[PDB]
Amino acid sequence: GFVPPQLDPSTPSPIFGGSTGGLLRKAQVEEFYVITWTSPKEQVFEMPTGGAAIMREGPNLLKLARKEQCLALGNRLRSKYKIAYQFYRVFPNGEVQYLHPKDGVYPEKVNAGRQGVGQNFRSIGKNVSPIEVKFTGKNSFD
Amino acid sequence: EVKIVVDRDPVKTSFEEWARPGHFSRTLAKGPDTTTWIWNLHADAHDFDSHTGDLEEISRKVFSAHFGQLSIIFLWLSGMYFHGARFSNYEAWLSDPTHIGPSAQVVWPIVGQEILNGDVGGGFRGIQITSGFFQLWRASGITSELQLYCTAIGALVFAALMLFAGWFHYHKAAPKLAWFQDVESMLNHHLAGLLGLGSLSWAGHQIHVSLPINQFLDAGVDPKEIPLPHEFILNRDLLAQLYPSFAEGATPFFTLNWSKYAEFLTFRGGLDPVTGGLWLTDIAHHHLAIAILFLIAGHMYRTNWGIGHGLKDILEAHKGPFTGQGHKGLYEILTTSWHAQLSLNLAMLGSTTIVVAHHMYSMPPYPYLATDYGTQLSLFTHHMWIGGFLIVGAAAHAAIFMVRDYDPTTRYNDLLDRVLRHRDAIISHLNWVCIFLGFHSFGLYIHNDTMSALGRPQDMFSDTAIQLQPIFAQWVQNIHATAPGVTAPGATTSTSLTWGGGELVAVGGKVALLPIPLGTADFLVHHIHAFTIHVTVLILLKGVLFARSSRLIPDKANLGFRFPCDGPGRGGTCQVSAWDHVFLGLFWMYNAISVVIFHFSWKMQSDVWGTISDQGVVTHITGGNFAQSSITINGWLRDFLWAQASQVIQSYGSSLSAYGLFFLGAHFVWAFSLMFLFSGRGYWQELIESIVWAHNKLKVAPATQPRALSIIQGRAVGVTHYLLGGIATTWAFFLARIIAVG
Amino acid sequence: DIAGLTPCKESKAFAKREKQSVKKLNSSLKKYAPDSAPALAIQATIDKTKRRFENYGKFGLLCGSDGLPHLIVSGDQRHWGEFITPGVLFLYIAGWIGWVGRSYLIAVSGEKKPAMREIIIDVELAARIIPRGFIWPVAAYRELINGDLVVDDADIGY
Amino acid sequence: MRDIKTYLSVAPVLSTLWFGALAGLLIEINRLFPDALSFPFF
Amino acid sequence: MSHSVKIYDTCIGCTQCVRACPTDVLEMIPWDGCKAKQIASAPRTEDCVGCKRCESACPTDFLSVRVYLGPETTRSMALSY
Amino acid sequence: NLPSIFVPLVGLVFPAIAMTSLFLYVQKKK
Amino acid sequence: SLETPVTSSPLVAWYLSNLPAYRTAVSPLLRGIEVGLAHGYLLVGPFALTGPLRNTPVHGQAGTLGAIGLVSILSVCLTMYGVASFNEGEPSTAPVLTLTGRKKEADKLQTAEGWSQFTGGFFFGGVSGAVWAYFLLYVLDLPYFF
Ligand code: CLA
Ligand SMILES: CC1=C(/C=C/C(C)=C\C=C\C(C)=C\C=C\C=C(C)/C=C/C=C(C)/C=C/C2=C(C)CCCC2(C)C)C(C)(C)CCC1
Ligand code: SF4
Ligand code: SF4
Repeated sequence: GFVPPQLDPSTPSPIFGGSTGGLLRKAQVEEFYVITWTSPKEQVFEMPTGGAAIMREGPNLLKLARKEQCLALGNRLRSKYKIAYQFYRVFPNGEVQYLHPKDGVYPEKVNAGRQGVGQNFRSIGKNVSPIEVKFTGKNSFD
Repeated sequence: EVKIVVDRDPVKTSFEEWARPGHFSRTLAKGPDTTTWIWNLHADAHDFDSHTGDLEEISRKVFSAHFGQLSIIFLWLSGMYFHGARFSNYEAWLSDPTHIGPSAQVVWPIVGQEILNGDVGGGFRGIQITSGFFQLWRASGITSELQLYCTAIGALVFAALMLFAGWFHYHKAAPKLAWFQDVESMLNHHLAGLLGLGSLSWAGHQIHVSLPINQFLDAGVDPKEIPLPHEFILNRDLLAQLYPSFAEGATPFFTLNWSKYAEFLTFRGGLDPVTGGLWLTDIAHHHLAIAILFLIAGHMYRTNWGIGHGLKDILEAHKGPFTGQGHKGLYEILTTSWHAQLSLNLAMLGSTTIVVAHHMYSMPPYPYLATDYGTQLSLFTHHMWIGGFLIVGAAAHAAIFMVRDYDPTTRYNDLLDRVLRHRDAIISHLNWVCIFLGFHSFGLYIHNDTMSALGRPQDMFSDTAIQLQPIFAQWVQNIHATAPGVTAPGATTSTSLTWGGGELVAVGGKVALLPIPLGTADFLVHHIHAFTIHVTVLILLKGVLFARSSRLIPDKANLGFRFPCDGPGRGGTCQVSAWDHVFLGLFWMYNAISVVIFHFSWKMQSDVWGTISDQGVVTHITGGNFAQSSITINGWLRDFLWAQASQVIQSYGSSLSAYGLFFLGAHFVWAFSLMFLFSGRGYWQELIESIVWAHNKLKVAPATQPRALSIIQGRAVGVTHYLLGGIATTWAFFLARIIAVG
Repeated sequence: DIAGLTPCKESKAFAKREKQSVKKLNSSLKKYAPDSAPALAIQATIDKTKRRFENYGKFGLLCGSDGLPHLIVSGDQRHWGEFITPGVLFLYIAGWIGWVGRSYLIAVSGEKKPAMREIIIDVELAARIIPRGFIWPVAAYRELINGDLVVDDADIGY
Repeated sequence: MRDIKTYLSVAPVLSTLWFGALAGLLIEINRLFPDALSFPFF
Repeated sequence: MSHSVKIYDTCIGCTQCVRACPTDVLEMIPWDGCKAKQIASAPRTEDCVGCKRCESACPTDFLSVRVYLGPETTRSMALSY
Repeated sequence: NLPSIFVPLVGLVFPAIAMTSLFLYVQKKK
Repeated sequence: SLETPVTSSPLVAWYLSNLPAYRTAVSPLLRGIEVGLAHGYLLVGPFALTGPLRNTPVHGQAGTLGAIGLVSILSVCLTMYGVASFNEGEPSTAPVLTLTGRKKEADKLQTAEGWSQFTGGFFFGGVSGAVWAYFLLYVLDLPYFF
């Protein structure tokens, strides 16, 4: 897979006063997220957790608590200003993980190379009754 | 600058559309594939902002809708005046209003309801009323059925005229944007034009018609030979006989020696023992001074000339250190989004309705009003209910604005931005205050009740036990009772009589007002009110502040204003839309209003209302057990709720029997609401499915595919039925009790 | 006399109820002019409830131990002017309505989108279908005879 | 014109007039037969 | 693995779920069982929050993607604290 | 007599020790 | 995050840093006993004056013994929370970074054994504070109102 990650660097942050939507104990103990994109021009955009702020020129760096907010902001940036982006996960050990594209091409369209994790080749009605599988680990949809 | 620009004939008055429902919504106009179509049709009729994208057309539409509303109001007034003219005993009531029950509605003798036309005195039979029109019609010196008749006619004329004006302004001459969006001249006029000149012309109608005829009636005369109004202005000699100063034309006014008119324009204050009402001289001075004040206020803003301010030139100057840039640009927000204006105006109107409800009872303006108990009570509680509803609507539409038309890119602001930037702190602290008030205002009642049922009365919360004193209220009352001494020499007594100083006003063996003392029970009830209000504010403010996006759902706004949930994911996401926040807050507002009105009823019937003996001993309607039985919930059951519910429950086989019947249906619906509030949908969907099968078996399956109501509509119908049940119950209770005993 | 219920053509508590009712009505009547239209309507209702008591004392109404009518729906046509005849009359009316509605729907089923005619009725077809009520017993009868009233295994779709 | 006819054939107004007529019939029957408890015809 | 996603061969490869997946769970892969020659796949069920909006879109006969619930975790619960 | 010994015990101290024991239990982590 | 004058100011940070719950330059047991005697002097007042025997000449001892009992209950709760959340050889979870950024030694107060010393100190201090409030309220008791 010639789809390498980008190893999220430490680049400046958007101009924002700092507010009660930031991180909490969770981010400092378990995990948090960082979304990163390059911007075309200093404009205004509403952060997910409150108010609005301005971005800068070049690459950006925003931190957030949960992946859902990051991806919501990313879809907003892709449907409002037509720019690409990534977001990374961080662990308190110091690890950094690359999550969303996994190839660079959106998961919206086809790109061979992805495996087939979690298919069942039978219509929904073919599932069986729990009695046939009771007292076991298996379930009907498996 | 500003001009009269309009447009000509956008839409033609053609019935082409009336036969095609849902012409406005593209999807609705296609056809009802199922039954939810006919719910969705009504559900979004008035939703103007979801029918276009430009403010011009929706502004025209709301301009026409206002005319529709005004036409309905005029028709209602006309119906009222008519039923007063052709179907009342109003003349007999004017003969002597001390012990003659105002009745203005008779019922047809068809199905045994003749008993409804009970005994009201004065040789009349009819359903007794409590609207309180009669005090007004005696204030304005109507005193003749011809006047009611012609007034009803004129009201009908104005109604048809307004309906016309509506049709014409939407269809033929539609206003343009630069007219609507021009708020400077609108403020200028409405300040100077509508309110000021209104109060001025009313002061006219009072000093030239009401005042003399009312003074004559107080002297005591059959209104038959009372001189007609116009015969009091044409021939001056009558008013001359009344008021010497009034026979001096216009010299004492223009020549600045106004003190001559001191007789009919004065500043007495207090009430008038002849009728308990207000000294009409005072109310005339009031209306006139208010007219002058509004006129001088109206001249603020520059409209076309070179003088005057600009509503953009006022905000941007204010910019403090903490907040920063101040109100810059807010002028654009409140001029480019109707929902914002609707919310602001609904909030202010609800607050004004509440304060009107309050100021009514404590300062009875009309004559012979503070002695028709039911009228006073019913007016107060009605105004309270209207205010509550208006406030909730304000919050809801504020949330709608927050969702749809808010955007920082062009409708920017630096104040609301800060507000939203720390919403969590606001909601957290308000929540903690709500918990604190709940505890220290209800747990007190619980403790008192328990320590009562445990035979430890001397460990109770009352005057006879561990004592809590509302010291600030008594302080203010003392100040208001000693203020006419030095601070306000131009007055004669306290501003009202409810202040803790003076004597009592009683007419026809009944009392109207007297001093009002505050006991620990008043402290507790006031804190209950404060707590419930704080909780309602918490609900609604949380809804508004979190309508955009919460820390639970990141992009709530994109999902729209009114949607049921976001699926059972992430542990369940039921009732997250601001719409559901309003659905919740409605019940709490209902509870606040209910407890407030119960407190009012008990306090009045236990410390003010009642009868006065020949010697002067007072025996109140309920015996004055408030300060000793309002401090236990079990008391509320026993002393007030159970006891004073007698007259509604024995009411069968009497004139008041109607008030009895509702007392059950009110409860019934009240029940019924639960069926919608508790259940869900999928169950009903499967049941409807089986019923559709049972029908289809007989070749009866209708093409309008049956569908159990959508979730949001289920919650809506539930809350509507619940509010209806509660309000109808308290309504029947109040009317039956007060009109039977009082 | 079913379980001892005498008809109030002969019982007494009925007479007591009647007497007390007309008495309270008359006592209410003497608070106006003897000619005032309200007093006139009061006397009218007095004689009206009186003749009601009379009518009840004409049709075999077995009458309670407390002075109240009490229906006898046990099947004996002796007391049938309460259930049997009004029952079959209402059954006729209900069958009328059910059959006319069913026939209208079955007819209008054959169109492009029958919903448009289910919300906005074909008032012409409605008028020329509606008066068929006089056929509802017999017509449906033949239907069941010819099995054209029910279906066997067509459940969804149509 | 025909538009107002099709509009008049919309279920709300038709239902209102039908129910008004039915209620009028019932109240007139009650007027001409007060309290009408039994079936004193057969 | 907290929740669970399943996909069935009635998938018409219309690709509404992925466009509506809030937390980047699903995707498409080349198949041979429809015109679009593409079927769903769920290799990222960890971040599966659990909202049914995905299968609230699939316009098939009854469904073609099911969201079976299971135990809970810190990320399957939208926790942010 | 005996009630004065027992009722306070089954009201405060025995419920207290039960609650703290179950607290300790449910908070276990092996 | 937002930094208002409340959460960020010289005097407020100074005060909060001076009270025993954050002065890491003292043994945790001593901070515990200090907060204990603080709350002990604290709680005696209303409990005694408004108790269910206030109209009795025993109300003093009554309120004081009640305060002591509440202190004992809360010390039990402290020890229970500590044994629940703190393991016996695992590291600390105290803030080890100050405002400037000086990497702070892990606060021994936030350790199992440290929390135990804290609990014992708090209990002893609460008892002492309660008995001290008693002896100062019912022997040398002129300049007060009660
Ligand atoms: C003429 C039409 C028609 C006919 C023949 C039937 C027939 C039947 N219905 Mg029914 N139903 C109808 C309309 C009709 N329904 C409508 C419009 C509704 C919605 C309000 C229902 C709701 C309904 C329920 C909820 C249930 C039935 C049930 C039944 C069955 C037992 C009878 C019963 O309990 O009804 C009781 C009587 C009613 C529910 C009253 C509805 C009748 C309406 C008012 C008549 C409509 C006439 C039409 C709309 C007006 C136009 C006139 C014409 C000019 C076109 C029976 C097969 C029951 C069943 O499943 O049995 C197994 C049952 O549980 N129906
Ligand atoms: C005859 C008939 C029947 C039956 C019926 C019934 C049974 C009914 C019931 C009913 C119930 C069981 C209940 C009810 C109730 C009602 C109500 C409850 C109403 C109300 C209304 C209104 C309108 C109100 C109003 C108001 C108030 C009072 C408050 C607020 C203000 C106002 C003014 C809004 C049958 C089926 C056989 C057949 C058909 C016909
Ligand atoms: S749950 Fe359904 S919607 Fe939520 S992510 Fe997993 S798939 Fe997309
Ligand atoms: S389920 Fe519906 S959406 Fe998801 S893949 Fe199959 S078809 Fe496309």
